[PDB]
Amino acid sequence: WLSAASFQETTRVLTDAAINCRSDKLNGLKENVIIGKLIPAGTGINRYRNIAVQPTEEARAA
Amino acid sequence: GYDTPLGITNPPIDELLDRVSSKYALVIYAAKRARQINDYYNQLYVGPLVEPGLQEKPLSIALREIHADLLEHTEG
Amino acid sequence: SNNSVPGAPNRVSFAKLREPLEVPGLLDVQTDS
Amino acid sequence: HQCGLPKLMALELFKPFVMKRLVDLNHAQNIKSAKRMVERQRPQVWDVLEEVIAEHPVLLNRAPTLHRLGIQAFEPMLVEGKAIQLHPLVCEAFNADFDGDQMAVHLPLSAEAQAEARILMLSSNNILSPASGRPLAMPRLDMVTGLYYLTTEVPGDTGEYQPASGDHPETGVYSSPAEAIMAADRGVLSVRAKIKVRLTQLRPPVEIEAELFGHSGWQPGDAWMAETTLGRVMFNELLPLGYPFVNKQMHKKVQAAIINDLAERYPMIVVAQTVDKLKDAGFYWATRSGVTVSMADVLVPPRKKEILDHYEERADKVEKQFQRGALNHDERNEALVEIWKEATDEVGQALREHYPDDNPIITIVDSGATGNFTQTRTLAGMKGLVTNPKGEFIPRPVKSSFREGLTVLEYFINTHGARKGLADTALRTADSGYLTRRLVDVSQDVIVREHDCQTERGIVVELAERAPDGTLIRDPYIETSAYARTLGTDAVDEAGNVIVERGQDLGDPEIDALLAAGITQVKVRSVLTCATSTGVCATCYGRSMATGKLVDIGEAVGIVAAQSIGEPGTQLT
Amino acid sequence: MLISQRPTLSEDVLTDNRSQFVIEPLEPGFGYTLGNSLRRTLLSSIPGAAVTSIRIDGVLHEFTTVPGVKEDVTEIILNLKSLVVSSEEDEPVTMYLRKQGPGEVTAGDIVPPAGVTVHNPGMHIATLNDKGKLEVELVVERGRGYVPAVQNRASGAEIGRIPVDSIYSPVLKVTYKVDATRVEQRTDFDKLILDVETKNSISPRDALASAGKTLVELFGLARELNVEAEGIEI
Amino acid sequence: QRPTLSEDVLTDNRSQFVIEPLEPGFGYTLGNSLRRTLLSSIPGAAVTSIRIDGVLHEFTTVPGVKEDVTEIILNLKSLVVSSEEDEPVTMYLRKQGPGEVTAGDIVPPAGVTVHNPGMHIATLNDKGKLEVELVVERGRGYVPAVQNRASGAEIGRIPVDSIYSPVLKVTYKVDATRTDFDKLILDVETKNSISPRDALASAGKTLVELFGLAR
Amino acid sequence: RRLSALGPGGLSRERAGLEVRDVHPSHYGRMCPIETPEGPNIGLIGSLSVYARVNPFGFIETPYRKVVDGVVSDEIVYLTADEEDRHVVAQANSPIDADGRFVEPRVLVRRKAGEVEYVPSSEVDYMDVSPRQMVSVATAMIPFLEHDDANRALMGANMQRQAVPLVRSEAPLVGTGMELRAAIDAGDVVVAEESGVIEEVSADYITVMHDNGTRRTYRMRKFARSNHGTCANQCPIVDAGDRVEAGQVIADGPCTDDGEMALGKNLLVAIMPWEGHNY
Amino acid sequence: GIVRIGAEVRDGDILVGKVTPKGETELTPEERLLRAIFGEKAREVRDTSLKVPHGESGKVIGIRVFSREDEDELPAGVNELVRVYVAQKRKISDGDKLAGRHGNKGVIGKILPVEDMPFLADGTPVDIILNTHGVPRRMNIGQILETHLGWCAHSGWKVDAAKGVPDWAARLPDELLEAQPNAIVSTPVFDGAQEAELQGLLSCTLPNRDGDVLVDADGKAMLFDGRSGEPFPYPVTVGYMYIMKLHHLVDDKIHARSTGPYSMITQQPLGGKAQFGGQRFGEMECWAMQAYGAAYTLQELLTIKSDDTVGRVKVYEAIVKGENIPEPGIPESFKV
RNA sequence: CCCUCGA
Ligand SMILES: [Zn+2]
Repeated sequence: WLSAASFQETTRVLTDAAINCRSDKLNGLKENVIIGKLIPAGTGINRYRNIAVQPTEEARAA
Repeated sequence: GYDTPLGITNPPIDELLDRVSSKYALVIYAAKRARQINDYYNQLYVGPLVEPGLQEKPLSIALREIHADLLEHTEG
Repeated sequence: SNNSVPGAPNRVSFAKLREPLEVPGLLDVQTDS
Repeated sequence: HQCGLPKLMALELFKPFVMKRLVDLNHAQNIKSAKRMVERQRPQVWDVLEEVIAEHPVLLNRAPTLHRLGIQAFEPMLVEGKAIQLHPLVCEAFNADFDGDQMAVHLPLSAEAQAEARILMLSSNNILSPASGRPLAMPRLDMVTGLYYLTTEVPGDTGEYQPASGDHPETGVYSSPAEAIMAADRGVLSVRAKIKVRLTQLRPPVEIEAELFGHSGWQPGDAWMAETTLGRVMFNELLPLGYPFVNKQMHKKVQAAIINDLAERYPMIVVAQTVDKLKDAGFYWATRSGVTVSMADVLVPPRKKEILDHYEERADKVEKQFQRGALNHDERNEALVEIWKEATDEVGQALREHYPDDNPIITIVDSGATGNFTQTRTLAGMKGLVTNPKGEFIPRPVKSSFREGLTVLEYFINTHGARKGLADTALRTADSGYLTRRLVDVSQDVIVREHDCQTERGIVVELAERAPDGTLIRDPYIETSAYARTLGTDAVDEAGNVIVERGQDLGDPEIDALLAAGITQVKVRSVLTCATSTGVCATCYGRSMATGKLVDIGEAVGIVAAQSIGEPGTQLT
Repeated sequence: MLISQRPTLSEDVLTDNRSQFVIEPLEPGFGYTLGNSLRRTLLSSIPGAAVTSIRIDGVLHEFTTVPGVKEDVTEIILNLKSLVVSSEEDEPVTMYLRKQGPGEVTAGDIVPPAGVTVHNPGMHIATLNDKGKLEVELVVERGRGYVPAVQNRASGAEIGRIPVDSIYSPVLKVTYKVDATRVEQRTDFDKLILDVETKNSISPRDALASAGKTLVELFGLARELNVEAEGIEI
Repeated sequence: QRPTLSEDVLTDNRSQFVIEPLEPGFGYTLGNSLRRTLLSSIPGAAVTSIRIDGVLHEFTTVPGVKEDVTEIILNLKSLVVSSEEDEPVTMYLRKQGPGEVTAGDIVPPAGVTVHNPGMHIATLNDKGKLEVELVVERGRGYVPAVQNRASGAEIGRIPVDSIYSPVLKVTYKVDATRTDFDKLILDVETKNSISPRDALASAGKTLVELFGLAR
Repeated sequence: RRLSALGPGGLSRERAGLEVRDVHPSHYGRMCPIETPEGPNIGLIGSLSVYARVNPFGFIETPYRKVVDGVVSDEIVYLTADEEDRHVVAQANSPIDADGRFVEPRVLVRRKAGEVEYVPSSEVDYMDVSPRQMVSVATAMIPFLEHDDANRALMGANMQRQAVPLVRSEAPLVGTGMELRAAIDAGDVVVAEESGVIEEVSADYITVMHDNGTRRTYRMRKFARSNHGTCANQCPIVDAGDRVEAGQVIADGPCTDDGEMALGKNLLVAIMPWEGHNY
Repeated sequence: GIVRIGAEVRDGDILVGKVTPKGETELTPEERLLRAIFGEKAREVRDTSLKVPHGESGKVIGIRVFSREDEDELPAGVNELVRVYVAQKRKISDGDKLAGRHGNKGVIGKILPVEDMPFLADGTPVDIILNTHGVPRRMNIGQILETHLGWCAHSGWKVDAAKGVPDWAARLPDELLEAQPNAIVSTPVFDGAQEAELQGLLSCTLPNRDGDVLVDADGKAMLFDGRSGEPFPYPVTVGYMYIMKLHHLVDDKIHARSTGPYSMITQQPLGGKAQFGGQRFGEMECWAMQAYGAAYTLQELLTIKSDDTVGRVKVYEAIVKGENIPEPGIPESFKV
């Protein structure tokens, strides 16, 4: 309902969403934009963003 | 077969992409390494693995380290 | 060649046609009202 | 990869970095003295600025942003003056007209933002159109002209090669392109004249390399004899070492073909530096191309008055048929519209017949640099029929060309369609943006979530069609339909052997194998049949048009699709 | 009037016969004032030695093929124009080349008269079978720049004498570029890059020094009009 | 044969200079190197700043003077002035109306010279009075008005754009023919400040020292 | 001279369709088809034509020449849009000889509801009093306007009004002849109301002694700020002792030179690509 | 406290000094300690002085003052009202907008030293270089015609009447059969100089001071390259065109901001150059960031560069100390 | 917001 409210017919979407006690899951990328969370796309995907970077032993030797 | 690369162009992007599965992973790769470097400089944890340029930015140091295969990364 | 204004610089015209009517005062739409 | 940044802009945007830097040096006692020192523009800051800006990318943006190339990353260069300097090749992506366009600059801060600018958004890492995959940062306008003039072969030019005769030796052959340049510095040789040169540093075309060279093929230093202009030799020096010599007059489409081939088979960095070289040569030679505009260069159709008089006779006949009662008003207007469309086409034909091909008005259009012959015809020949406020043709054409200048009535008549076209463009650019917003909102969450969903489903694409004769007709839709896909079923070709294996990119070589093998249909993977629950799998989507490789996991292809569909929307009438 | 920051000259040697030079920094606009004059001076102003005409025994009226030689006439001409030679004589000097039997004819087979030097003896000239022989005469002179063939046509020219294009210039190729260097607040200063490739007769260094010498004399013609005249000194 | 340079004068401020012979193709780039140095680097003298009595800034009028201060400064940009002092010197102008104030009415100190005495400066009626100080310095090229914050100057001072270059119009042509050679004809027109001969001489010194970088 | 369709009693910008913004055949000689904004206000704002008047009832009239028996007379009649539809009006580019007779038997005219037709010269009621009659003041200042497409001609009319006054003006070598009468009527130039002799002149004021013995003084606007921050500066073009006449221009205004509108300079122009900087 | 007439003022200089009363709570603890031990009893104030905005310079040409001490009528609550007028001379510069009367416009992309401008045979450098590619497709050919007539007007002309009046000049007025240099002419709209008449006048163009004709009957001239000295290979169209300086000027345009004032309502930066605001990164700009799939840049733009109130300050704190950029917080606009 | 204007 957060993604749809920011698109069109905001009044309608918000009344309908209130009557239905809808719970937005926040997984969308527009929702992530609104709440200030990294979008679930590109560099924001769990696969890339949680990368752990370590120097190899041979390089630490030198 | 390319001429001398300048600035951002160095190191070449084709070989950096040859080091990593996707460009996004190269971004987070080099970024987190650069943060490690800067933290090492300020904290007086592991320093640069190449010979740094004069004032050279930590992100450039990181990209050069990746180009030389000096570090490993887990995707998770 | 705009000869109806005294002291006007002489600007020679290529116009072939003769204009029988002078241009009215361009502010007449304001001042007249 | 660079952009001109005004000194004051860069000093403001980088203010804290400068402050810290000159605090570390003896220049400033504390950080507040650094602040006041930067606000006064003390002379010490400038050097420091040069140091803090190095390899720190910036984002440039021009509104409206129709697609993602409306924002690109550049390395900033301190430049004199108050204006932002834009690289000539990106003006296609930004649609920058340089008539007073302004752009915006944003400074990435965190390591991740800087990395994203260097890698994802760098100007020279997106050369290709993400929509059609075609090259985007490409010579156009002056550059094209400069290359076109450079590579044109002029029969009978100065220094042209001549065959030996009795008592007359063979002239116009050179031991090296250096010697041909020395001859060109004198008035002896024309850059556009056909000659024979001995090239050791360029690869010959495929036929010549096969027939004239052994197992090794061509190698640097191996001498071969070429019949070509010095201009085409210089042009091929811009291309990468080892690229086969192209002996051709360079039309925009030939340049596009070469650059696309380069992007496919060569590293993207080589593409960047190459198109830089093409830019420099194109500008230098456009200056010396001799294209200019004069009232003398605008030529008029010789028979025009006789033509328009003939079609005037026809019009008079139609009018007499109307007052006779033999025609409607709508039928009369329809007849007159046909008459003056025909007369306009004939005046355009005679006009085109009268023009030489080296005329500036002609060469500027025919090279692909700018414009079209309808504009040429409106200028030189006639304007023709003009449209009402309602959009209907006025039965009375404008016979005057803009070179002749229009009568007052013709000018008034033309204003209808001119202005209505202006407002029409105003609305078109709005509705296009609305449709773009709806497409973005419906496709926004479509993302590549996985490598392969391994679905066997697919779509049948028509690769070609067989004529009554044995020749097969190339399908006009191959570029946007069959290309860039990924194969869902191996191609059997009505024979035992399989031409291409499932999962291949179906690029130009694979398409050629499929066509030569005589296969008229293919089953490809599509996002329509993709079985991935959330979003799509990379394999079903196939190639990324921008990178030319398989789409990365995480690329948002719904937004890319919506931008690709919406950006051209302003051009649809 | 004033005194600018003293520009420096630097050399990066690319190969033995090729080098780049940079002059920098230059007051804005001076890069183009030095650039084309330095390029055209390097090309046209340095004296060298070159082949002017050739005599080939066995070819007289039609110049097409030489019996017993694989290369045709004009290819022999191409191979000869690429011959690198120095001469002290200041007057035209004829050298002779003769070889018989099967084998390869190279510039090393030339017998130089006293005062000339062939610097590329290993250069392939022709190739001969057993039945053919190559007897060819060469007239070498000194000059400047590149003179076309028709200017080498003698009014009393001998039968069978073939005039050739002459490359006197010891420098083969020169290009120049003007970039911007930063001096304090000014980012528009001029930097001059010269990419110069010569033969093995001269190095790029000595070619640049020679062009500079003859230029200093040339504009010295103007300086000498008044020696009291004041100008930029740096 | 070595080339030579002969001068043929046309007017007092305009002369032609022939340089022959030259290797073919060499004339254009030489005459243009000289032209580039002439239009830019030739030393000269110009007004740096002025001070008018009763006016503290340039947008204003002087009582009884027909041209305002901005127009007066525009007229003073046409001054041609030659100074030997090699340091800032001051010229004075004091005139009471009515009449025409021309550049002849300027009183230069010894060592500086006004070369166009008839140049119009201002027009004065019975109530007009003009008292002006004009600072003169030596330089080359064009330096825009030096801001007072860059100086220690006070408010009454009105800096002016300084056009130093004494040369006026320069061109060339070549006659292309010994065996093959180029003849350079260089056409120099200066102001009355200096002679074409001297301008070409200083151009020659500048280029001689400059090309000395290539040994 | 603007004619605005927006306001109280007018139409809302929201409710203005594309049919209101179109050139209309009744505009001829009344509202300029060229000059109008190219932004969202296109077609909602227009300029009064050079010869147009506003009649006492609010309707715009334009003068025409009576055509009697195929001869073109010098009698002038101001017609409204309604009166113009009952008659047949020949364009000014229609050729006439020394006599009032038309050169051609067929002439392109506007007759009924704005249709353009080859028509018999035998029946012609009125004729335009001049070219530029359909055009505004700013559009009448475009030389060779007839050789320019209506869109660029629109851009030209709007761009002249964006020109900043220069420290010194210069009249164009190539005018249309409208520049003088535009500068005087605009009123930023100083004009002598009565003929006389200049008694005193300075940058501050000009005094003219009339033959009456009465004198009139004109004070000069000196470095005055306009609403948009440009510089309104008047300078006298006359000298002490000069004899001037009623209507003569005494002093130039910001964009005037000798009484003609000077909006720019005459620059020496070369048409050619140069090293990509004019790209 | 008011700047003196005739002063040269650069951005940041004080035009009018003004102080505003400040409360006790608004002092820093350090500022409070010094005022106490030093026995400063003066009113606590903030410096509200009127300063020159960024990118502005000029001379003070005027001052007006209105006081409530006098009878000057002021709005309610206003004691004193001061106006300061600053005048600047603006030289043409890169980024200014020029235009002709035919709709032909552009920014100035480069201003070149007069020496490397292309020049005519007599040494005259050209003023302006317009690109060929932009003329024809715009269908404004008057800019060319004007340029032809501008040259004839500049150099003057005399048509050859010896054998008689040529056919192409037969309809010209007798006063146009010759013109002195710098003649001013008028070509009215829809009754103009005809194509043939303009073409004929191009033949009778008067010479220059040397008797040399610089422009041929096609309206073209041979030009020299100012940089290399070599002549350009083909005749280029040259003439005189009337060019205007349009009121879009770089000085009023160039703007940049590191940090600055924020809206009290939405806690986002202000906007406009006058308010020292930031650039709007809008919906379509965010689509581009998502299309690139750059998450950290888009999050950074919408949190610590705009909304996030603790982050924007912690970020500046980290740059000055040369540390890594902190992780973004919650944008204020969401709480709103 | 509105007026007016730039791409
Ligand atoms: Zn799938």
